[PDB]
Amino acid sequence: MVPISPIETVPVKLKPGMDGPKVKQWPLTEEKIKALVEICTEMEKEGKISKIGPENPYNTPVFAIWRKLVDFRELNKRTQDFWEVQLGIPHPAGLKKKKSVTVLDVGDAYFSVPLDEDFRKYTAFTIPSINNETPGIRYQYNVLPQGWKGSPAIFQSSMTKILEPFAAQNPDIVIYQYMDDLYVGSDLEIGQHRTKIEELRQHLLRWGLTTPDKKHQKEPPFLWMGYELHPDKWTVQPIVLPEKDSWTVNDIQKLVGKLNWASQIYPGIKVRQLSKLLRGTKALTEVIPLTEEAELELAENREILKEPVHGVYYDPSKDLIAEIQKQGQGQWTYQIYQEPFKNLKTGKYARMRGAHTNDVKQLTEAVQKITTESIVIWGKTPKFKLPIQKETWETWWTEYWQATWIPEWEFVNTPPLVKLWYQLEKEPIVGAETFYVDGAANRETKLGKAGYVTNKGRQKVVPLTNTTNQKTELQAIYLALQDSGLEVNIVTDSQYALGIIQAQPDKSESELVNQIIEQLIKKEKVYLAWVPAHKGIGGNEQVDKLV
Amino acid sequence: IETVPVKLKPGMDGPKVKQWPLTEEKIKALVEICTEMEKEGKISKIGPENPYNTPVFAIKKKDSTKWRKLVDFRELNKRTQDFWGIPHPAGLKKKKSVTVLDVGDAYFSVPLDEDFRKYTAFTIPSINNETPGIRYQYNVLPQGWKGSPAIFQSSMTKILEPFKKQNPDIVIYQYMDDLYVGSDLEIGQHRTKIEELRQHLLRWYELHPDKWTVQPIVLPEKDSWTVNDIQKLVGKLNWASQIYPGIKVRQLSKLLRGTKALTEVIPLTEEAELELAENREILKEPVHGVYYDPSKDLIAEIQKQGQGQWTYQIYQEPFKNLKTGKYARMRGAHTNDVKQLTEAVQKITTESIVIWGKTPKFKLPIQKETWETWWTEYWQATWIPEWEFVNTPPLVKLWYQ
Ligand SMILES: Cc1c(Oc2ccccc2OCCn2ccc(=O)[nH]c2=O)cc(Cl)c2ccc(C#N)cc12
Ligand SMILES: [Mg+2]
Repeated sequence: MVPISPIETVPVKLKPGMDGPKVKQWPLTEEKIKALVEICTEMEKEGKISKIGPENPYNTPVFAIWRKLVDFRELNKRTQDFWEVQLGIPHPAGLKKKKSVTVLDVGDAYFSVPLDEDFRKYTAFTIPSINNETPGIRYQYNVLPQGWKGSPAIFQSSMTKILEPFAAQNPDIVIYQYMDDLYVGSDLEIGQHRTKIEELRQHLLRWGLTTPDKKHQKEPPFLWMGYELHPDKWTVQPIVLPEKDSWTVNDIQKLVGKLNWASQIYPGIKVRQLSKLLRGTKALTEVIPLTEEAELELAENREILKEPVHGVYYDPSKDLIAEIQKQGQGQWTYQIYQEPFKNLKTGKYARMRGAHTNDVKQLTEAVQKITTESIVIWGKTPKFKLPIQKETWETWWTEYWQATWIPEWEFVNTPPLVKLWYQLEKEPIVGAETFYVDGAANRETKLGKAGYVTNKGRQKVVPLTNTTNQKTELQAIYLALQDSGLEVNIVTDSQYALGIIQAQPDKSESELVNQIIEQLIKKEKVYLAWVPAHKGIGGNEQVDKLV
Repeated sequence: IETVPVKLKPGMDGPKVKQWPLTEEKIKALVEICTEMEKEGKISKIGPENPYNTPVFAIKKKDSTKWRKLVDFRELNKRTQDFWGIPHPAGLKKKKSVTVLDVGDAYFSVPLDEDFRKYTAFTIPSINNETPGIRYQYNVLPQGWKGSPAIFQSSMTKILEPFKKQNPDIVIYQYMDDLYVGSDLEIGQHRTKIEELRQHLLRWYELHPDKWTVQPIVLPEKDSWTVNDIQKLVGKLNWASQIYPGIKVRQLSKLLRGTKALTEVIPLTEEAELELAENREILKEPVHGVYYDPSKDLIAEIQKQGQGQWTYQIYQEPFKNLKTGKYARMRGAHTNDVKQLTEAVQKITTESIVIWGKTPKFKLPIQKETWETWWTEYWQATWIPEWEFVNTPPLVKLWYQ
């Protein structure tokens, strides 16, 4: 008998101040009892478990569904935290094309790795005997229990430790490690590849690890985590979108999820009109009708999901390119590719929740997102094609009060183009009329006034019902814009309005702000000045709107 | 050669912090570096029984193409117990010149307490989550940890004892992996003395604090004023009245009476000139009752002025500035705002280390996502400060210009 290489155990402790689980064993039917006796008998014969004396105080409930089921929930609540490296999963668009690829799923994953002996006593459980007229049969685990908290991390770490030297000795092949599965790839000939696979499973056999003996049970195309993996290409598993005349919140959540999942390879997927209905959630039962925008949106989603689309694999020798398009209503879509018309992958970006915003900022955010994603997937930043002129970006970042940056990029002309809709003057305008504006509202009656006086003698005061100070101060500026020429100076005392306009939104949730924007767009030159209120500054007339 | 026992603060578990994605070259750099460090016993691979993780990335210091490894020990530092205290050398900021040295390599000789090592765990990440990240823990004193210089204080004292006994006029301070050396010599004599000190440290960044000072509030001097000019002046004086007690603006505001054009020239009255003069005299004096509190956090605010110019203020209580300045230095950063801001934050932090011996909390004029995405690409410093993000444009911008 050739000795299998020893696998060193990982020391495990319970959370501090906690003791091993003591839980009452559930009453079982005689049938279930017999079944569990047989199963645990064969397991004891296989060395997976062992009979223990009465000494062990700890116990775990076992069930029968025959297949046994040890409910380690309490022990999991009492077991220490582990390092889980499973955050994130390999994205198909990140893989490099290989001439030959093999998938190996190790049988008896957790039952092949030994458990730290000093912890085994906490994995104790008992089988109820017939009629409970004899002491129940006591067992403890000797290997990693299925359903235990620490099994995946320990198994994976062990697997890595075993795999390291073979990988070191074989640079001409690449091995990816994922749970109970290994993925080997190479650009070698098919015979040499199969040979090296045999070598690998031999090397694994030395430590006592079993891989499929037959022609490996999985051959292309591979169905894995919602993905379809083909030799020259990748895509997603076919879409299922339920159609019902009555929709619930949970159904909307599922639909949104599936659409988002589909959007990584299918370009043009939109999910705004369906996500707007998820306000006032946490009630999973409800009936929410759809607007024409939402119905047309879902119809367009069915229009795109009509025919299959494939992404390609990654080639390090070619540049990485991301191209962005504006979709409207804070929606953005992007394609990542190397060769034209052959996308590595796709995606979308939705603007955050805010009162005001402009296109350039959203574009910047989209670039940041795509950048992070690309660093995750290919380990590099792609070159960008953006629907914005060099001059526009130049003006923006040079005059923006915040610091801002975009990596290497070039202008692609594919309308709608992102532009700066208006620009304020840095200095007062000569020959332009000077509008001193002001607004004020009564806190109680919600009645207010907004208006202006100018250097040429032009005046106006408008009375307003149901309004606030900020609203009147915005309204005043709006009035000034309405009744003035192509060039105008405007003096205000509102830090609020000045703050809003200095943020340079091209769009807002407040109709008044939007109308002010629309007024700014029609203007040639606008200088917006600010003064302190109630300082007795001439021309600034709080008394004209306080009446 | 003897490990000193180190614990954490009561009721605080070790740091668990997400490792952020790294580019391929940074990952390869870290693999090479950590392999070499592993061969030298400085670090060791660890198993899954270690839940704790601290972030790590790669940089390139000044005048060097060699990749350096940097560990973000912030969370561990704030979770590490307080180490007790050497009073800050208030004469260090009063010296003519100060040179900063990297004494980090000296920390790798001293072993780290065995029971504490599991808290200094970090992970070299993989591209596309293809393989599990390489996990390490430190065996010796890690650079970036606040406990390392505190432990090495005795050793450093014993090493720098002869040099101190040699030149009593040279102030020596220590912060993290950096050693600050203040003197009043000549730049040549300075550099030679620094070579002497570094070879003295071998066998075992010119910064001039006098050229930097605080800054006053200045008002324009004009022969002719416009309505716009006077409006801006009144605005700035009104702002400054939050800092200086005796500021009054009624006589100047009296000039703006009526609705005039912004470009119209207004002759000053004698009362207005008098008031303006009084305001000048007031502004020429320092600020009343401005003190430093070691128990309070230092706050730094930075404004982008444009054309590579940046202004900043260090304070604790609002309108009580401890320091003000203007970073306008241009090196290779012409086309990049984030690089400028990063270098500015670094310089301000350094100044703060020299003056008070602790780093300030920043308020950056940048979106969180942008900064978070790009700041590590331009960061040459060994330490890291705390920061937050101001999303609303301040009006005081041109009031600090
Ligand atoms: C099979 C395979 C991989 O394969 C690779 C393994 C190692 C290195 C490089 C690989 O792929 C490069 C790209 N590629 C892909 C499929 C193919 O048929 N040909 C090809 O060239 C890589 C991954 Cl993440 C897989 C994840 C899940 C499953 C399943 N079930 C199989 C996988
Ligand atoms: Mg007002």
